[PDB]
Amino acid sequence: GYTYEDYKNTAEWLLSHTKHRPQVAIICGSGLGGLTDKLTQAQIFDYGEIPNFPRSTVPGHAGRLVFGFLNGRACVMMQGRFHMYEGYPLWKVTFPVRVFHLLGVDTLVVTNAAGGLNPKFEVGDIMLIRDHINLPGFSGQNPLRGPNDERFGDRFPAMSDAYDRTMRQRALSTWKQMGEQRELQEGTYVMVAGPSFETVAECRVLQKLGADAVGMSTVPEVIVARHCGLRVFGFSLITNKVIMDYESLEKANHEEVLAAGKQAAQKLEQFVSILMASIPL
Amino acid sequence: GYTYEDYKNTAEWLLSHTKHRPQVAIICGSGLGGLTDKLTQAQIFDYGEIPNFPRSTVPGHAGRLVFGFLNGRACVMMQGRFHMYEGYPLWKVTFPVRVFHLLGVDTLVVTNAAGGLNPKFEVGDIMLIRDHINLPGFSGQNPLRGPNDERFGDRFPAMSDAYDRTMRQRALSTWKQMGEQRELQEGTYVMVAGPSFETVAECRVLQKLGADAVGMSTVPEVIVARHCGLRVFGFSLITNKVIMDYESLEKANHEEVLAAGKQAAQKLEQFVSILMASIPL
Amino acid sequence: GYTYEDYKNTAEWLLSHTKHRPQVAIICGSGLGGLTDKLTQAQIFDYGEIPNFPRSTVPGHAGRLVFGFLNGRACVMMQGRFHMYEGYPLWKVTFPVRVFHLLGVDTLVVTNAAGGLNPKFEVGDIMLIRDHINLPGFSGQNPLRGPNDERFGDRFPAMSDAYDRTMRQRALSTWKQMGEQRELQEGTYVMVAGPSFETVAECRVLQKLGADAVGMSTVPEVIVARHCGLRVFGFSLITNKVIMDYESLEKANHEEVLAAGKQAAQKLEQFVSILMASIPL
Ligand SMILES: O=c1[nH]cnc2c(Sc3cccc(Oc4c(F)c(F)c(F)c(F)c4F)c3/C=C/P(=O)(O)O)c[nH]c12
Ligand SMILES: O=c1[nH]cnc2c(Sc3cccc(Oc4c(F)c(F)c(F)c(F)c4F)c3/C=C/P(=O)(O)O)c[nH]c12
Ligand SMILES: O=c1[nH]cnc2c(Sc3cccc(Oc4c(F)c(F)c(F)c(F)c4F)c3/C=C/P(=O)(O)O)c[nH]c12
Ligand code: NA
Ligand code: NA
Ligand code: NA
Repeated sequence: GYTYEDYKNTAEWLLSHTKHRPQVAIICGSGLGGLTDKLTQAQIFDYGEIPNFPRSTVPGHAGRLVFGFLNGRACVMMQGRFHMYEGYPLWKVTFPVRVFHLLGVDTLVVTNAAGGLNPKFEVGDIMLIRDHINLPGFSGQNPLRGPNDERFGDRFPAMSDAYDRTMRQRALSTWKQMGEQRELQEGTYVMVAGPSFETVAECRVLQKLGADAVGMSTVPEVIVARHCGLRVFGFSLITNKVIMDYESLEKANHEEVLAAGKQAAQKLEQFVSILMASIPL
Repeated sequence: GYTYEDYKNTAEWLLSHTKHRPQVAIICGSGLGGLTDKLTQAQIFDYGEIPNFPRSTVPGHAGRLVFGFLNGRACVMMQGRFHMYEGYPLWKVTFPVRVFHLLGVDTLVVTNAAGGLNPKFEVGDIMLIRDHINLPGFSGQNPLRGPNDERFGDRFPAMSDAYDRTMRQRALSTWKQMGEQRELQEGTYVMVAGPSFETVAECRVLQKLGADAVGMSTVPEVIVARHCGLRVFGFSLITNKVIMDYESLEKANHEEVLAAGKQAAQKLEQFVSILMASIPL
Repeated sequence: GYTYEDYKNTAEWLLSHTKHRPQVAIICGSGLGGLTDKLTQAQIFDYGEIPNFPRSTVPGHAGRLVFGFLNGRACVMMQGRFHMYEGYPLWKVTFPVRVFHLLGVDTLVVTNAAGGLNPKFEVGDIMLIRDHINLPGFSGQNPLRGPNDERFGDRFPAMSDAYDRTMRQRALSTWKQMGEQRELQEGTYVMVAGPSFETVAECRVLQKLGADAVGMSTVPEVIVARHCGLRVFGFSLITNKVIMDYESLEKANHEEVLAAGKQAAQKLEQFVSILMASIPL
């Protein structure tokens, strides 16, 4: 739906309107977006102001790019992200990631909320993403579907190495270098489209396929980032333990997700700020 | 594709054209639709007569709403239902369920044919639906995809409690209260899009994911029903045992499905009639 | 997107423009398409020249039908095939198969490249397709989706018998009747949409579902072939072993796929030429 010149046009317009030249793109998950308050020399653009940039549908909170410095790194932050369940085609969801590349961004940090499928996980845990299962991708919902532009990347990119080995180590280390009672989790994120929450039978399916966490975002952005050669790091805030048996009378709800998001707020701003120092130049 | 005012407009037109005020919506599976003959004060509307109502594609049998009384309950019955495989988007397939809600319907009974994946199941068995696996949903084929209307329900409804506990018990009981040689089955229904029948490798996949029965309907209607707060009960007529090995020279066919449907006809009209008395007011 | 008269119009135009009356359709996988050089009385049509025929997107190699004789059989060969990942809807991908039927073709041979999921498989192996797993099909990406035309086939065709028993035997035999050090493999092909290569977690999923090989084609053509009653035989050239662990520093690439394709070239031209003699009349 976008031409190469649409991305270039959007990129140049952003370059013309900020002296900020970002290196790291950060995509904040639902209610982990207070992290814009830690930026310095913060310059804000509402999505509506940016050519070709999809406008958000959520009336409560309209999204924005915030350019700034986080702990030494020249950052662009996406507050309010796009999801399949809102009805965006994946070429709109992942439109920002290609703009970031053309701004000169070389690293993407992606964060999300997720339900715990791994029994060991607890509400409030952070799981680093070692790998993903792209269920939409298997069926044709891949953001690379359509003509490939060699200026962005190959027709057939690999994803076996999607989540940077170096950054995962340098994040386990960084987590030791704090006084955290609870250990830092690591695992496979499965993307489902949503927006409804899984049945018990569905949760059992996702456990058997070997997923540790389930969410409704991230994987499309990761594929497009890797397609054009960005280094990728990400993690999940476990907001809830997915109901895996028919005895329980507890039900997943977005209130849970927000609540866990407010509790983990300070911890996450800290973790992501310190991590900037571990990203090369 | 529909606005809130399209559903309201359709609802009011139906209210203006019948004195019937239904409480229970019943969606009859392929050849379980003789059950309209058990209604009293039956008033029939062809889909074509009803504003905004998708017309059926099947030339042989065009669908209709029948309003009437079944065993004390004010019912609306859907004879002829929509399937993904016919090329309807899921917002058309599940358009009726939202109209039912606005008519004042508070309960949905959904019935379907299905192939047996559980080896214990036999042709002619009835399986109550305890749970579903929404394979289309994982990939983006969820009827809630798009802008959410708070007047219908939440952005992120749970489905872990989709199939009413009370009604499943009150249906096992009701089945005892008859002279049935064969025991009443209970299990997970997996929706696939069809319209072609599964390979042996596919059948093995669906067994490993933990499905008991496989069909091509129902799950989208259930999600939209739950989204706007209807109580949901359903079951499958097992029409065939899915070929699970390469030795067999038997092939699934729609003739099997119809045939099993004619045999189970009297049993199903009876079962669903008696069940009306167990639905609250 | 096509009417019955579009296929008939394309068929008749091909009949009007060649005296060749083909019996066997062959769809050549990526770089197994030198096999057009073994035809005799070869008559070539570029896709662009053929009414209603999708034009290829690949600038390097534009596709063509080659009518000719291979080892006694009146053949039509498709060099350059369509894939979901290029953005074709499945009714375009499988448009040729319906034209073949109306030309009088009664047999389809389909070949593809694939990644090895079965640990026993080695780069350069040939796997006969006993069965498939249609992951896109489960979610709604089935080329039969939409109104069914009884002139092509049934609304609800079976696929449990998709890959001809007789031809698989007559191909194992044919392989003995050569001096091949390496044994001929047999297994389940899983179709995924691509075009990106699987993660380790994804590879593990496809192993657990019981797939031996993974590719991005073939299954839609097979379904439409069976729908209109063609006999179907096919195999995969194993071009690579899918990365199934996080230790490895090897990554799948399309260069691997091409390379394996050049090595297996002579072996495959031979195998498919000899197989013609085993196809009835
Ligand atoms: O058990 C589970 N199954 C499947 N998925 C999940 C998720 S993810 C998720 C679920 C519901 C709402 C969510 O977020 C919003 C929001 F997007 C809203 F717009 C909103 F208004 C809100 F209140 C939310 F909670 C998110 C986050 C989305 P992210 O962008 O971080 O990937 C958490 N738990 C589960
Ligand atoms: O092994 C199996 N695999 C996968 N699916 C199944 C089903 S479901 C199904 C399969 C073929 C035709 C069917 O029904 C029609 C019809 F819809 C027709 F229009 C028609 F003309 C006819 F003859 C049928 F049998 C249905 C019912 C559909 P329902 O609405 O009850 O959910 C039964 N067995 C299997
Ligand atoms: O581990 C794996 N995972 C998933 N899939 C595979 C495949 S299939 C495949 C992967 C990449 C490119 C491919 O082929 C082209 C091409 F289609 C091109 F257009 C091209 F230019 C080229 F260089 C190729 F290699 C094909 C063949 C396609 P076929 O039509 O034979 O089914 C091989 N290995 C794996
Ligand atoms: Na351009
Ligand atoms: Na309106
Ligand atoms: Na016509």
